[PDB]
Amino acid sequence: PQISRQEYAGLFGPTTGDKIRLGDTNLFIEIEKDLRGYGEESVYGGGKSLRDGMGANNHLTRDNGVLDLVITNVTIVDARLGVIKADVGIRDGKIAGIGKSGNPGVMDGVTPGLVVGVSTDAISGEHLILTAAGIDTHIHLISPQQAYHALSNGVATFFGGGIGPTDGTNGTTVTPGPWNIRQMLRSVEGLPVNVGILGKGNSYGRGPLLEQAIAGVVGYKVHEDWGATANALRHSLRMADEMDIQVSVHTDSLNECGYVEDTIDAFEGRTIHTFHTEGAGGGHAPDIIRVASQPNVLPSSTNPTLPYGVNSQAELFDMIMVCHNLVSFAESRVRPETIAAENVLHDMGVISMFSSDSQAMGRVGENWLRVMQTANAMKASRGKLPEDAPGNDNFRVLRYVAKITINPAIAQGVSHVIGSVEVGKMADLVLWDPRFFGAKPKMVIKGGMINWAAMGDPNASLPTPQPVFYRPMFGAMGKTMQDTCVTFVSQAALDDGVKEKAGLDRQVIAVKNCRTISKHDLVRNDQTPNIEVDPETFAVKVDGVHATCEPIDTAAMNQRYFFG
Amino acid sequence: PQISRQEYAGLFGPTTGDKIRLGDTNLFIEIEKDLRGYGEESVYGGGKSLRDGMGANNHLTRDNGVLDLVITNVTIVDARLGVIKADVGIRDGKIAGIGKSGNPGVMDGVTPGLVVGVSTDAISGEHLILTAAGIDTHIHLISPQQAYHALSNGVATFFGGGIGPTDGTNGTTVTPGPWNIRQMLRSVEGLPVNVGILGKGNSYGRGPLLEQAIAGVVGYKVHEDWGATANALRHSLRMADEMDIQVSVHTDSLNECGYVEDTIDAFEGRTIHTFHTEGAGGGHAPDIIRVASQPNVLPSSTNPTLPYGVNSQAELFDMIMVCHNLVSFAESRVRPETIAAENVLHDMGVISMFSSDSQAMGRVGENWLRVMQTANAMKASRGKLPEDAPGNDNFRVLRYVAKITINPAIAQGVSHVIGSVEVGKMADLVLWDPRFFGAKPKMVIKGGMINWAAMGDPNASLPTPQPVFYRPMFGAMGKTMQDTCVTFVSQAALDDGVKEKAGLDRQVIAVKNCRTISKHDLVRNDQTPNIEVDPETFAVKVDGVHATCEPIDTAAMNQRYFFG
Amino acid sequence: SEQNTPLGGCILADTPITFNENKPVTKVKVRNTGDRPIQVGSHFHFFEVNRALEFDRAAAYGKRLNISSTTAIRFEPGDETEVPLIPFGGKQTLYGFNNLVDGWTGEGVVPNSERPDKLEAIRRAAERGFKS
Amino acid sequence: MQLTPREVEKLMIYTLSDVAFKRKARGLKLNYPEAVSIITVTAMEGARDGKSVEDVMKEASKVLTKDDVMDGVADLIPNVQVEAIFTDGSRLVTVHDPIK
Amino acid sequence: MQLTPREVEKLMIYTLSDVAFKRKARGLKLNYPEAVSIITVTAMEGARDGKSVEDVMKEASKVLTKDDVMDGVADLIPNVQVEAIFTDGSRLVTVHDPIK
Amino acid sequence: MQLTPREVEKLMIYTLSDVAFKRKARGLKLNYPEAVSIITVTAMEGARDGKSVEDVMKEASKVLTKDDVMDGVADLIPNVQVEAIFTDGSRLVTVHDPIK
Ligand code: NI
Ligand code: NI
Ligand code: NI
Ligand code: NI
Repeated sequence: PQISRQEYAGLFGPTTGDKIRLGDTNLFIEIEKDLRGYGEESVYGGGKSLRDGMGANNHLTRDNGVLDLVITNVTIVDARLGVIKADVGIRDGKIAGIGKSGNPGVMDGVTPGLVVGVSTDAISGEHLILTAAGIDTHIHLISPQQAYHALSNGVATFFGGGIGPTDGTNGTTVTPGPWNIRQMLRSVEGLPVNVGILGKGNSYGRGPLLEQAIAGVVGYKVHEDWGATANALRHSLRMADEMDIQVSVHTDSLNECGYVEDTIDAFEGRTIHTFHTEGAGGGHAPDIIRVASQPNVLPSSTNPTLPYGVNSQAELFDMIMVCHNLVSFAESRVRPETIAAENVLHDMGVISMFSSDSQAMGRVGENWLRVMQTANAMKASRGKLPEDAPGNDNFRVLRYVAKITINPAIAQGVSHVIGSVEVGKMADLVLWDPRFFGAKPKMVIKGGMINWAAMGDPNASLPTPQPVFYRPMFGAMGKTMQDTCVTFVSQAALDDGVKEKAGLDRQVIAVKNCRTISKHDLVRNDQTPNIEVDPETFAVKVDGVHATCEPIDTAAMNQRYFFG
Repeated sequence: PQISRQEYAGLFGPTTGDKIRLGDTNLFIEIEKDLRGYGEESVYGGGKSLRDGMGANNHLTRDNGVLDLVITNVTIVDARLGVIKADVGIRDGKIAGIGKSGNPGVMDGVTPGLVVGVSTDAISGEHLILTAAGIDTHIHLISPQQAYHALSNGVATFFGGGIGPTDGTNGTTVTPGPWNIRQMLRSVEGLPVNVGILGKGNSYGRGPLLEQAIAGVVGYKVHEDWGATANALRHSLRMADEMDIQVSVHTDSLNECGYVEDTIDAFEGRTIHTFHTEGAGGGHAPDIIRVASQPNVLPSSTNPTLPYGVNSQAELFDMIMVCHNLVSFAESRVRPETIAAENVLHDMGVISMFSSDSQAMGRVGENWLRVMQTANAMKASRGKLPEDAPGNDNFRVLRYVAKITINPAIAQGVSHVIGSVEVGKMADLVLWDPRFFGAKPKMVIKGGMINWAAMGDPNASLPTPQPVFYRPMFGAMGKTMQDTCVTFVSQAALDDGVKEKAGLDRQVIAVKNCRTISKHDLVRNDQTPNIEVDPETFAVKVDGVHATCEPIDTAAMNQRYFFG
Repeated sequence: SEQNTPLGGCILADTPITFNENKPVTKVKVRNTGDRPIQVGSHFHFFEVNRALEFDRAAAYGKRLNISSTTAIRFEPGDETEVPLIPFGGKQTLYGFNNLVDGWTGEGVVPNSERPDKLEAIRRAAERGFKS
Repeated sequence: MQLTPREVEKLMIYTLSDVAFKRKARGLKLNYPEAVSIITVTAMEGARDGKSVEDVMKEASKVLTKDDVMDGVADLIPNVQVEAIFTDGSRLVTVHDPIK
Repeated sequence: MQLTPREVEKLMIYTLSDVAFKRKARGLKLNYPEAVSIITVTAMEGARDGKSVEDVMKEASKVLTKDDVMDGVADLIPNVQVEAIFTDGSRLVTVHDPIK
Repeated sequence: MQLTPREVEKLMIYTLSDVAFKRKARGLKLNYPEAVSIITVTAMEGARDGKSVEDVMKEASKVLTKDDVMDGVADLIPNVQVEAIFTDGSRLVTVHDPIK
């Protein structure tokens, strides 16, 4: 038979050629591909297709590869797969398939591995967007409660450091030494997010670095506050290459031991992650932004400058002046010209990642929000990216998504296990209502279980009655919370028995592929142009073109959606 | 000497012949028996009887059978013991005795096993009612927080299924497959209630059923949503009989593969638990209620139809129409005639259990409330049950109590360990103030420790100062929460080492006696009459007598007591 | 357009969706002979529907309703409706339902004869009470 | 007062609606949370006042207009659901398309 | 503001009594939680106002009558206790038979 | 309403400031928590009202005086900080020496 699109959509959601508005933004995504045929559509319910002997197989044991979970008729927004409509399948807390789910007994075209059976539960994705969960590379471990704010914006992995609210943690992403690291590994067992910890890089010999490596860190953080010296850099990077771990940097803002060019030379063409690349959050003043030209630099921005708004200068000024309990350090630190420039460079694919800088100038619960907010402000100011397709904003959206998903993963050497909706990966997933995209998710799926969700009255006759607020779920409960969460570590540590030694019940996974990567390995954000900054007026030129845009008055996904 | 009743009561509470009003209801209970003599009354306090060498033994070590806890001068409302006044004693998280407590050195008539000593703590039951904790057989594992709402109405055992807020869980009490089961077993370790999990019954061979059995389920749930076929039934029940586990059913509402009579024949005289037996919550329309005539059927109702009120039709209509995102399915699903009938049949002892259907049309924190509300509406409409005694409502009350206590237990094969205040049973107990009976308990005693309680300002100079709200206690803390909580499983699973394999710290107890039971084994609710439903007007006849009552305007234990 | 779409809204293309196009269609006449409503879904094995439905049962062997996935057809008491039927796909292996087949429902290889397991099925329907 | 989890949870509603009612009275156009608050409490208060589910439903579907809300909020609130405590007990109230 | 657990807990009281005072002013007869709220806050506010324990006690034992409450609520509230912060410190206030 | 941890947390502020504003209107001199509440909500409400960070800052630095507070409270409140939701997003507002 023949059915109208409108009727089809109502049953099954949007198909190839259909367009979806991402909130109250002016971004419109379009479905590129529909992997789940027509006429044999898998839906859970009374009188529906995923019933016994019909869409569901009723004779196969689980060891035949029957699924543990299926997400049906869902729109996948992923930086590597693009914008597709598919069934998604989970087995052993891993993504087994993307395609057409059902029962091959009674159905043509069931994707191998997507057999629904006796073992299978179901999620109805018809009117939903599925993303990879975000990854926040710049976490200060000041407060355990950050995790909750994060899960509530669709972030489920933390990279950083600290030891609670010490003055060192308030300023840097460091967990200093074998004792503090051990302690912190043990603590995070109580958190419903994945974690990897960073160590203190400012050391003269190998000894003090190696010690922390074996203790379990995934990285070394080089910070001004503890000394952002050439020495620090050099030894940190040399060790890193030895240990297959990452190095992150917060450069010398004062220009004490050098200018940016000297820092660059301290990198010695070695892979490095550069936090708040613009400089409002720290770095060689006015011109740390020039590191975004280099192939060995994996650049990030912290989220308080994105998007650039009318209140942005006022805020930042006042913030530093309290951050550093303080004026010529101030107005040199806080530059309208470079902030605008950061925005543009993002849109170009020259700054490759978003981050929070949690409770050290940024907002742990706003990375997915701000990303979307930025994409939309930038469409307005610049129009369509050249690579956009005329009818849709896919190219753009997808650039931005890479920023909080696959790119962070790649940077910290965990793209093998997390960061994209792809076969063989850990199911660290987020479900969204389009109406709420970026802002307010439906749920978080954390190791194949729902860990976090928007839930109303537990006494009510439905799950939807008011008050609806974010709450832990069963994946967040008991021994499952550890079972479903990863503690990232060094291979050195893994090999030394960190899991036993530290007594960790978390999944313990070795970071890998941190040192052979470059800017060009980054997804949709692989551009290395010439960047020039004017030491007087702080004006930024990118391949000779002035890089600016005007501040926004009104943000999307903002006062409409939030009481906060 | 001689003392007035009124003076006696004030000291010791009510004795044989004294009558107690259960809230703001018109139900009056009467003490049948007083087991704790006169003149040697055991009370805790300064200058009182349970002092060293007097009422308390001071020379016996614990291995002489001295108690760990004593509840004194308490009124026991239990479906097997009736309405008695006694001392209650706990040892090794078990009920050791019901009788007269004290010191046999200095006292006549101390019940063996009720020696109070150096080991003993005390609870003053003088002005209190003691019940068995309720058991909720129809739990959807949508939200972990349900447990708190439950404990707060005197429920401490959950039977059901799910995997958090998936569409399958939102509709059914299923934890599908061995992976999901394992996960869920592990999760519930974090909950302060007893649990047994249900599996997915809709399978063609033995394989897929056996799987889940060994993985640890206590039952199989047959649901329309996954297929409520004859096939499903048949194979589920055959396996059940093999595994000594239970089968619960939510029948085909659409009459797709059959009518009720065909379902009945699919049961094949085999023991079965029938959820929402009336049909508002699901089932063969209009007439699923006829299953309550059969000796092999152990019938239950979900709690939103009990009691029948003036707003009941409006509510239910609208609820389905959203439950199923929807009118001739609606007005056939929602039948005033059968809802009234459900109410009557309850009062007759023809529907044997109350249940919630938690966040899938019923209210997890209202089972004890609604039970009492129903008893009282029914007294009003019908008067005294024929078996009532003229001065009191004991027969009635006790029928109702069986519904949330012993009957659920029997149905799921756990009456050996829980469901009644009887010697040798797990101390899963609730304490109530008569003034608040059914509604707002004082405390919950969970494995011999207080796990949950109404507690005011922890900073205050007493436990009673405002705000008073329900709070976890020490039994709900640490490693004790697992020690004091049971995870019910299959014998198959137990024997296969589920406890080791799954790594459970809970008490792990095999369900037993599920398959040899019938309706007549049920306590105070053992009636199998002829039930007829009119396919036009939906009118119900029970042994030829029209089964109806009129809706209530005003519920007892309701707006007086609750802000909710 | 884009200027008019609500928050989270969809802009749908025009082209209708065509489903089940290849599949051969059998029309059967269905009367509900019971007193209660019967409703049947898209993927149910029509052969094995509620005993009270009277139709050419032989014709529904290996068949489903040629309607939209997830939808259903309602057969009210004492009414007659014509329904389109289509074969199941995949392996044409049907287990469960009312335990009438518990196997292969395909045609097999011989045009202008019936497989004997089909005739068995059909006979068994008849004496289990499934109205034809 | 022996407050149960259901009782405590409902305090959030009361607090957000008080803020919301103050804002609406200043002429502010309401957002999503705020608007949901006002509809929810309207129902709840009706229940307490002794009305029927039917009657409260009407009442709540009429408290807010398109004008009173920020553009688009309607699209965010197709229905509102709350459990309230009626004379005959706790009951679910669905309020259909409340922002007309 | 460095709010301690005792400080935070007291916000529940303030929220329920605001609701309760609104209801009483509509002529609604109060329930148990609501009534307990009003007596509690009366004390608390007295404390803050600088009164004696003795004086607040009187005040709180007089705020609600039998008429102002739902039949039976009295039986549910024999006494109310709260800790309040008096000029000389935190002190327990018992209010004896407040619904006369 | 899908309330996030940040949204829920802010209800505490609203509840304490309502109490605080009632007290100030009785002529009570405010304490530390109360005073911090009033400054915080002033900012927050400004944000919502559509003002600039600059403008709200002024507003909040002027709501309370030395007279309106208990002796010494000033010394306890050198600055107040809150994150509010401005038209352009969430922003930190520092309010310098608010009790003048
Ligand atoms: Ni930094
Ligand atoms: Ni930082
Ligand atoms: Ni059901
Ligand atoms: Ni159910």
